Amino acid sequence: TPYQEDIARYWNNRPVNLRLGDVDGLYHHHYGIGAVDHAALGDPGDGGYEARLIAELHRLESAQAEFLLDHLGPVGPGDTLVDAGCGRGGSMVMAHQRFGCKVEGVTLSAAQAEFGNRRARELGIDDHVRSRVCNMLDTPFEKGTVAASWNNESSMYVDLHDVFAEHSRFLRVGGRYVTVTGCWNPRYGQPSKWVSQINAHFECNIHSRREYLRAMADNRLVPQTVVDLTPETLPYWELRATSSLVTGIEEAFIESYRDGSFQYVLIAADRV
Amino acid sequence: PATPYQEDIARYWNNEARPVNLRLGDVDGLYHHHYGIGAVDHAALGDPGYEARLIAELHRLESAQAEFLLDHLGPVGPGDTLVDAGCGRGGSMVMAHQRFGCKVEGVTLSAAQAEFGNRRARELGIDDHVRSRVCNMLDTPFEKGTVAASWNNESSMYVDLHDVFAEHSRFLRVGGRYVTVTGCWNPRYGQPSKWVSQINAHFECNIHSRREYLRAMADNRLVPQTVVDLTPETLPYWELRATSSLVTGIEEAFIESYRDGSFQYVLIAADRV
Amino acid sequence: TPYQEDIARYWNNEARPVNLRLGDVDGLYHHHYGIGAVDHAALGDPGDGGYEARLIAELHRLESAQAEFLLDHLGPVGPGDTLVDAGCGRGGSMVMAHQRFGCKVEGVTLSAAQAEFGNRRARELGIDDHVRSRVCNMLDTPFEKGTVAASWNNESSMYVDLHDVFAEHSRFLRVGGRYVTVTGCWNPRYGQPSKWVSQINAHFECNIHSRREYLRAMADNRLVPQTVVDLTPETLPYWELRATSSLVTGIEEAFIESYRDGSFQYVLIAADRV
Amino acid sequence: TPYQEDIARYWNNARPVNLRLGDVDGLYHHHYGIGAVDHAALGDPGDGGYEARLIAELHRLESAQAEFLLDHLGPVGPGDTLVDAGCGRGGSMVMAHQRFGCKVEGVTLSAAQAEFGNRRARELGIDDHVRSRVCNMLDTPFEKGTVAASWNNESSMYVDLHDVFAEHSRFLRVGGRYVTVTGCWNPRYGQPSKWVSQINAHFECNIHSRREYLRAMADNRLVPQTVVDLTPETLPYWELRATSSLVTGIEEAFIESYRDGSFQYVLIAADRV
Amino acid sequence: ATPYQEDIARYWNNEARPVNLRLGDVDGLYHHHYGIGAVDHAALGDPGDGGYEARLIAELHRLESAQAEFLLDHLGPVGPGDTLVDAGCGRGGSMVMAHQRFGCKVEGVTLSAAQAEFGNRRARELGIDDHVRSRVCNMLDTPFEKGTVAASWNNESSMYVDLHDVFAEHSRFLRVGGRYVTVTGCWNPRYGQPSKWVSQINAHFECNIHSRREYLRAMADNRLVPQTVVDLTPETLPYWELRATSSLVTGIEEAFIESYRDGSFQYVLIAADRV
Amino acid sequence: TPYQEDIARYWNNRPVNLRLGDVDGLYHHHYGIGAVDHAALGDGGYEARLIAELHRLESAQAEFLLDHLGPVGPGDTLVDAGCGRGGSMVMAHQRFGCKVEGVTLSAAQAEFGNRRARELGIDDHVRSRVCNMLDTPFEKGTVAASWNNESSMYVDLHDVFAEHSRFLRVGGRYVTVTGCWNPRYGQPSKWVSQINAHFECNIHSRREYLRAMADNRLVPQTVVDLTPETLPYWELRATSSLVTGIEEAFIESYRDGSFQYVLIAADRV
Ligand SMILES: Nc1ncnc2c1ncn2[C@@H]1O[C@H](C[C@@H](N)CC[C@H](N)C(=O)O)[C@@H](O)[C@H]1O
Ligand SMILES: Nc1ncnc2c1ncn2[C@@H]1O[C@H](C[C@@H](N)CC[C@H](N)C(=O)O)[C@@H](O)[C@H]1O
Ligand SMILES: Nc1ncnc2c1ncn2[C@@H]1O[C@H](C[C@@H](N)CC[C@H](N)C(=O)O)[C@@H](O)[C@H]1O
Ligand SMILES: Nc1ncnc2c1ncn2[C@@H]1O[C@H](C[C@@H](N)CC[C@H](N)C(=O)O)[C@@H](O)[C@H]1O
Ligand SMILES: Nc1ncnc2c1ncn2[C@@H]1O[C@H](C[C@@H](N)CC[C@H](N)C(=O)O)[C@@H](O)[C@H]1O
Ligand SMILES: Nc1ncnc2c1ncn2[C@@H]1O[C@H](C[C@@H](N)CC[C@H](N)C(=O)O)[C@@H](O)[C@H]1O
Ligand SMILES: CC(C)=CCC/C(C)=C/COP(=O)(O)OP(=O)(O)O
Ligand SMILES: CC(C)=CCC/C(C)=C/COP(=O)(O)OP(=O)(O)O
Ligand SMILES: CC(C)=CCC/C(C)=C/COP(=O)(O)OP(=O)(O)O
Ligand SMILES: CC(C)=CCC/C(C)=C/COP(=O)(O)OP(=O)(O)O
Ligand SMILES: CC(C)=CCC/C(C)=C/COP(=O)(O)OP(=O)(O)O
Ligand SMILES: CC(C)=CCC/C(C)=C\COP(=O)(O)OP(=O)(O)O
Ligand SMILES: [Mg+2]
Ligand SMILES: [Mg+2]
Ligand SMILES: [Mg+2]
Ligand SMILES: [Mg+2]
Ligand SMILES: [Mg+2]
Ligand SMILES: [Mg+2]
Repeated sequence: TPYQEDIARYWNNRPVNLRLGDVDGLYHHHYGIGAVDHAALGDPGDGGYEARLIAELHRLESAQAEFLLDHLGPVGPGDTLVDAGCGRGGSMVMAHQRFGCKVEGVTLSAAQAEFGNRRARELGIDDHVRSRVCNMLDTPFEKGTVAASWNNESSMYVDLHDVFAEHSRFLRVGGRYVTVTGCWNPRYGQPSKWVSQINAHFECNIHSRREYLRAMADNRLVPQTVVDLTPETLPYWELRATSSLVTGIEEAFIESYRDGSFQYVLIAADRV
Repeated sequence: PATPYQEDIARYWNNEARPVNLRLGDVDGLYHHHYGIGAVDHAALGDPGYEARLIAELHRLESAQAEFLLDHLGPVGPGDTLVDAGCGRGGSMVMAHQRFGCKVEGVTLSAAQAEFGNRRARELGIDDHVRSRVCNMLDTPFEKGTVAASWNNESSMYVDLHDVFAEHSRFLRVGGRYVTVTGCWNPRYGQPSKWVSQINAHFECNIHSRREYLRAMADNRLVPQTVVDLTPETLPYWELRATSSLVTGIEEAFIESYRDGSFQYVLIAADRV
Repeated sequence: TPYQEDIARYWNNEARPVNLRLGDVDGLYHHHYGIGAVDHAALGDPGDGGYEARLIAELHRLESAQAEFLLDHLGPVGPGDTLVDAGCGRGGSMVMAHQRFGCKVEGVTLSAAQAEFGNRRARELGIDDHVRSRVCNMLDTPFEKGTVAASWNNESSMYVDLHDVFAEHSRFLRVGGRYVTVTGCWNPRYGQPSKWVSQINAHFECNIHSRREYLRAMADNRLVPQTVVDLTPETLPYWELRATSSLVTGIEEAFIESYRDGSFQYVLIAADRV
Repeated sequence: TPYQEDIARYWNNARPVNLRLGDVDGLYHHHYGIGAVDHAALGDPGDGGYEARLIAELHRLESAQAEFLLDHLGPVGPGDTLVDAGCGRGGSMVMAHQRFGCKVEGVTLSAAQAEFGNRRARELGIDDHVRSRVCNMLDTPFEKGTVAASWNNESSMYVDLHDVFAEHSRFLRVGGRYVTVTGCWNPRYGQPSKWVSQINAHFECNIHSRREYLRAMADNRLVPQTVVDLTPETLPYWELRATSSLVTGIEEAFIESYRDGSFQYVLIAADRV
Repeated sequence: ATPYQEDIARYWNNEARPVNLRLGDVDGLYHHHYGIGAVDHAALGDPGDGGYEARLIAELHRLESAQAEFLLDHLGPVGPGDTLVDAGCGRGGSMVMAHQRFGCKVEGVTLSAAQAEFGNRRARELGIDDHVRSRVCNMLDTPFEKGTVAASWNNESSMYVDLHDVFAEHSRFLRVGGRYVTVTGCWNPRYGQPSKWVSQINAHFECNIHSRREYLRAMADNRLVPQTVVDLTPETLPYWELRATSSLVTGIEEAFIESYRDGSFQYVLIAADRV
Repeated sequence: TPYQEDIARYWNNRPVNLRLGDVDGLYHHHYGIGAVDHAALGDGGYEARLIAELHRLESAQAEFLLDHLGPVGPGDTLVDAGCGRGGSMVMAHQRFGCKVEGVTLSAAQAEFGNRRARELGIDDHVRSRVCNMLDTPFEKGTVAASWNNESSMYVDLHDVFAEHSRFLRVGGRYVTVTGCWNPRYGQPSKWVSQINAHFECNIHSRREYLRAMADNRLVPQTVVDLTPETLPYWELRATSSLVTGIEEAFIESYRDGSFQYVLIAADRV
């Protein structure tokens, strides 16, 4: 909990995030994947370059969010979805618009919760999409009532075994769990300074790919897909590294992705 | 002669050389005892109006997946050593060497397949790099952490997952890479469907669930880097083979099980942590 | 579930004479096999018209014999105790159990047909208020924690995951309670499942486990075996006799042969809920 | 080891209730018996040679269980090797050899018992097949999977179950057979009753629960083939011994604990998978 | 429910040993453990006095209340709103001290209906019966709700149950971040196996002593991370040697003293956090 | 291994360390415990006296560690996982007169250790060598006692304890002084993460230490929190000029209890 408060007294308090959500209305708090489109990007000497760069970055960010939903498997309007650490509800809205089902979000930031519902009412879907302040480790959802859940870059803030144990609980048998995250590669040995820098920067705790796989195995979660998206997210960062929205953590990511001490992966497992 | 089962599973491959695996291995010289992946080039194939071209197409797909497997062995130099658990006739071994120019140690229960492999190995003039030998993949002679990469290309249904991965984990160097292409019944389905059981009775093997594969690896310091379902890629191969005359009579079991999702063809590449 | 949905359809139909014509002479319809020597006396000679009629009786006797043998390992059980039958079939064992202990006997099966058949026959005996079968997955039963005095799996554990099934029994089973199971498992001493075993799996569309899995699964679920006996020699007679009858289903060989070379074995395990 | 040290003390030190029985067959056993008592040929207290007949009866029952144990070692030829963890004076070892004519390696902590065993072994002219040696059953010199069958006849209460079974599992050949006759407190009872604790304090040992035995075996690739409770078979032995004059003063603890079911005498025969 | 406990309950439903009651009278606090800390021989003047034995009982009781106090020192911060649990509370000696020191709720649990009533009886006298309460119940299956207990402990009562099951329970009703403490005697795994001395103690109290190894592993398997692990053998030795010369002797003094000497048995204290 | 190269580099490549080693002759790469000799310290050559005080505290904890190695004769062998420059190794030998095998990833530290070892004329008893503490050459159960003095944050707990448990004799003694984030706090606080990024290491939770030992036949005999004892050391070092810039992270984390300095001595069961 003492750490939980650290996270709450954090997210309840950037440009590189809001200005992008300002274009679509979809506010994301994760990273992008995909080939940069230097077509619509234009050159650095145009009256509205930075404006086009923000659009490109946001596109990539919405791109991975969409990519995540592709692994939630078949899901009808009667099913319920859970978003552990939903942020401002960006992914939640997309999910609903795409499946027209119930989407329950959960976050530690009362600010993010309200922001999500606020934006939810505007779209007139507040009765299907709802964010609430709650710890993803102890959620109110009943056993096996959720068709699919996921963690889009929010698993570095909690204990893997405990979090997957929860998902496994409220997740229906045969249900689908997905997660996009950054984990230090066990093949490298131990967390490199780069990774530690990212932890100190976001005040989180990155896990190894080994922990992710073992944690899932110990919680009746059998991976159906395990793909390394590092090559897909590299473009996003290198582009963001040249912008002015830079937060100062770009190097840590780019470098760690380069030497392979850190990796961006996606895992979709079944609730067996 | 480890166990009574491995006596039958050994006598099997020692006394069984079907046309569907030889006639194909003939076109190249590389003999394969597994299945293929990828789309079918019907253009260059033509219609049944041919059989010689069909064998080439089937063989292409089979060599295609073998190549696909090697793509997941990661970087490997001429100084590294590779192990092939249940190498069969050495098809994959030859390709591996030609592609990396390193040592390739194969291991099989069939003395026939072993000799066949080395025989063909001498012809290519690589017998001093590529070598097959009669031995149980569960108790191999390779020393601890001396192997750069190993794999199981459709041969893990003949042994206990924990024991086999435990062995690989042993002789495999820290940071090494392990890969495996296999067919496992989907735990999402519940239990092995009749189709799967039919395949077991046909090949006298024991197919595992995707759950066992993942847990077994986790219990043996094997962290999966890639886990892809190749069912959609292998379907074409079977449907085509189903129309040929090389048919062995197990085509239906595969096609059907792949269809209803009770059985799946997957590829897993994990690191030796 | 997709798999279980398959076993439901399988049994909803069935109607094998080798199974009904035997439970007719008693009302105790069993869907398992039998142990014990053969009473060739009451058997007689094949050159008789009522021979087949006597063969069915003999086979049924052996089948009811093992069912009785199973109950012998449930330990002391009074009229106030509750018993569970994972995969009860038509209720053959359930009726015997009640008649023998006069207690509650809750059965559970995937076949709605078998369920109704069981209750139907249950009302005839006038015990429907003590013996009841219901359509439900033995892996997720409605019985409350530690309220069951004893439960068992009479040839039905090949249709589910051992850890999950024993975990359930361990749940609703009272501390100190007794669990029993009669099943066929491939002997790990042999190495791997022989073709014979695989043939049996494909035939019944099931999934036989190794004796190793049974023991480990129980150990991981607070189930300590009190008795572990190999009944292969006791069930052999049953099969060899059935192999000569006309009720033959075509899987007789697989069993006989696998039992012979020791790749497959018929065992009974009775463990305590620690 | 400090424990083993003083467990060796005990053993380097001759109960009449032990030697006097073994002096009738040359079969020096150090355990208890099973089987119903033959009152007829036993005798009536109203006679002189009664006690002499009682010793014979008790010894018979003790050799009876030893024989019963060997019945669970499965097939074993003259070429096979057997191990006796905590062999005592070699009683069971001699019987084993005479019955299978194979190598029988014994191991004990008591140098006295070792020499006694070999001494008696030379007399029978089998010292080149049957041999006892001072060594800890937890760290034996036998090579991996070279033993056809091993066992613990009332000697597992002196060591850690996981470690001891781990050892047996090591030197035991795959498919080999392990057997053990012992007394363990029934987990069904809850915890060790005073009776059991009294037995521990008496023999300076550490009785385990039936739960530990089963779990320990499962964790060491030992799958039980047979698990039978011999309490009813050993009761007669004790009740008879309770009336004799060889009484050591621990008879009650056993009889009572067997009665209330807090303690049980069981036999377990498992395969080395 | 269960043969064994069925006994333990019967066992304690008799008790009445003077080496317990005469020592609990001097103060009003009725303990059922042993003491720690050096002995004040000076306070035990002219052995040839009608008051020596009276002073010896006071000294022994002091040492016994001393360790009880020492245990509470490891319960960490605890306010009047928190709830504490005493697995195998005995007559409530430690419970009363705990409350007087923290003024919070103290739930005790024992198998002896006699000890339970005695505890509440004495609890009403102090006028704290609405905060301190003992009840007949198995510490392995307690009625307390999940994570509602701020701190719990086992003061020499863990030898009567299965470590994994008991710690699993504590871990259940114990709040996340909560504190668990336990003072007990366990045979040192460094010695090998339970020496006769230990077995004698088991047969004497009809219990089942565990190894320090089981304690540590059992806790690790139940989300209980030890913050402190101290061997109090040297601190409890004085208590026994003194008690060995008294007339309250129960006949188990030697087993303890000797086992503590050769190191086959040890008196330890463990304070872990509920992670 | 790739990570090992990083750490190797780190060490092959400070004054606050060697300066203090100049006085006694012992070179420690850890920290100190115990109260400060506030009086006899100062308020001209103040800095010279401050270095002596800091070094005293550092040698103090090193000594404190050896106190938990239990009885050890001249015939016994000791292992120092991540020995650094051999400071603790020398003290150990001078105190027990036995064999002291050290192991480090830095060839520089290894040679420095042996160099200094020859000067004291004990090179035939005390020896440092370049090797990974996870895969040491020592034979099974031949070591009487081993330890990790602030070096366990550079390796996997299960693997490292598994090794110690291997070469360590049954009944042997293992000790370790380290900093671990308190699981009671929840997760690693920024302070801890800052320390990781600073030393390029990976701090573990007290939970991992205890579980890892339990899984490797290592039963803790003593578990004491030395945070209050090491606080003085840091606050004093925070005012000196040897400051490396990581002082705050430590002091603060120790304060809010998100990070703790503990000592664990377990037996090889
Ligand atoms: N323990 C926790 N319980 C619930 N939510 C948390 C917890 N820790 C962090 N979070 C939230 O997880 C989210 C992580 C963010 N990167 C947002 C992820 C979100 N999927 C998005 O795409 O925006 C933030 O809202 C954090 O506040
Ligand atoms: N237990 C075993 N140990 C070693 N080899 C085995 C074992 N079981 C089966 N095999 C061999 O593994 C191979 C399985 C075949 N499907 C061939 C696979 C081979 N990788 C190929 O693609 O040609 C055959 O050579 C089997 O004889
Ligand atoms: N998952 C399941 N849940 C409930 N019942 C099942 C399940 N799987 C199989 N069964 C039933 O288990 C029974 C197995 C049969 N051999 C009957 C066993 C029964 N004890 C008897 O001897 O009559 C059948 O009724 C199956 O339908
Ligand atoms: N750690 C040990 N290693 C080897 N033997 C032991 C050990 N501890 C006890 N023993 C022996 O275990 C034996 C137990 C006796 N009851 C003899 C058993 C023997 N199987 C018999 O049938 O007589 C004694 O000879 C002990 O010396
Ligand atoms: N299974 C059990 N469940 C609950 N309490 C038990 C159980 N077994 C023993 N006890 C209690 O353990 C207690 C141990 C006694 N030494 C009292 C300890 C108590 N902390 C005291 O200081 O008095 C006894 O009061 C027993 O009643
Ligand atoms: N894999 C490794 N094998 C051996 N040593 C290592 C390894 N990783 C890190 N280290 C050592 O970790 C040590 C950390 C130092 N603080 C040790 C100081 C030492 N305990 C002393 O007080 O002198 C460095 O000296 C490294 O040499
Ligand atoms: C997909 C699965 C589960 C494969 C198991 C391994 C196996 C029996 C290979 C045989 O291939 P083959 O090429 O030697 O024989 P076939 O003639 O059938 O191609
Ligand atoms: C140990 C093994 C292999 C058990 C098989 C369990 C099973 C499916 C029994 C059905 O018997 P049944 O009596 O209903 O059908 P049949 O009489 O035709 O065999
Ligand atoms: C748990 C069990 C059965 C322990 C028995 C230990 C034992 C055999 C002790 C002495 O040998 P002995 O039994 O030959 O001597 P005695 O018959 O005089 O007790
Ligand atoms: C240290 C160990 C193993 C204790 C277990 C036995 C126990 C609960 C003693 C305390 O009770 P008590 O104080 O009433 O007993 P006694 O009358 O001997 O003081
Ligand atoms: C969690 C903790 C405390 C880990 C220890 C990290 C470490 C190597 C400290 C000593 O460094 P050093 O002595 O080489 O340099 P410094 O002068 O900073 O102590
Ligand atoms: C993948 C990892 C380790 C994430 C940890 C940080 C986090 C939860 C979000 C970062 O994106 P953001 O949009 O919320 O913040 P920013 O884009 O400003 O970095
Ligand atoms: Mg962003
Ligand atoms: Mg082929
Ligand atoms: Mg039938
Ligand atoms: Mg005797
Ligand atoms: Mg007392
Ligand atoms: Mg320093």
